[PDB]
Amino acid sequence: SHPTILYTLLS
Amino acid sequence: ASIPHLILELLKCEPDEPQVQAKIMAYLQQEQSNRNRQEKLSAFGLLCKMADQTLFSIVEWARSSIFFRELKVDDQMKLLQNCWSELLILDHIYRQVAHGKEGTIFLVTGEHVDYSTIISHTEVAFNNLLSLAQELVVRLRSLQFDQREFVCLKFLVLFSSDVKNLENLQLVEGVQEQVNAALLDYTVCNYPQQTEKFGQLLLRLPEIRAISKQAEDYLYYKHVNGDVPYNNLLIEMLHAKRA
Repeated sequence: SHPTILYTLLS
Repeated sequence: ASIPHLILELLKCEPDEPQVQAKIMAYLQQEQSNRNRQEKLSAFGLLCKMADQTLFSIVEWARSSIFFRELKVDDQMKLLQNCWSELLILDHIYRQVAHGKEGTIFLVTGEHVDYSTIISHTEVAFNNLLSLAQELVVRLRSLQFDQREFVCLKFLVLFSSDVKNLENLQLVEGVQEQVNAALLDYTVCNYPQQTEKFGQLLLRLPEIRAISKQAEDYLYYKHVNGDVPYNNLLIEMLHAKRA
């Protein structure tokens, strides 16, 4: 998975 | 004012409604405005579009929230992937309870769109969901559901202990106990005449859940056949598990 957009938003 | 510290802290993390309805609203004009006619501007699809925007907003709210901001990115992603549709539904609901009326839907942009209308330009499977959501609105309107209670439910939906593989499980379970106690303290102290507002409020979460489940299935079904534009966030979230 490694949630892309959510990651960009959370980091 | 008979308002527990925790809740006041939770209220400071809330966004400023107007500035959010403006931003999103704008984004939509900035949308249509471009492809003036060639593409797909149907009804339903417009909803998904805002739902996707309402979503970035939820992520933003959570990212700056008092306890959530202390979790590592992995856990933040797990908690958000587990409740993204519930937060959407809750959000839509609290908006109707605080700014809705008779048979009119108050969208996240600030636009009212007569319940009657919405039901005539959408399929029944969608109509049924919206209506399921509107039943809660009625109940919550009768319960005098207020903002202070609304923020407590957001945290109860976000900080679920039923999520597995969390690095910091203790924290999530701590927040959860911190909020329940706060919501109880609040509702009895501020609505003492209403014997079980507290119990009643919590009974709503499994209902919000069961609705987000049907919601996701509908969305997924509409996506498997080009009936959903594209929302890197809507669809992404939607594919966290999918079965």
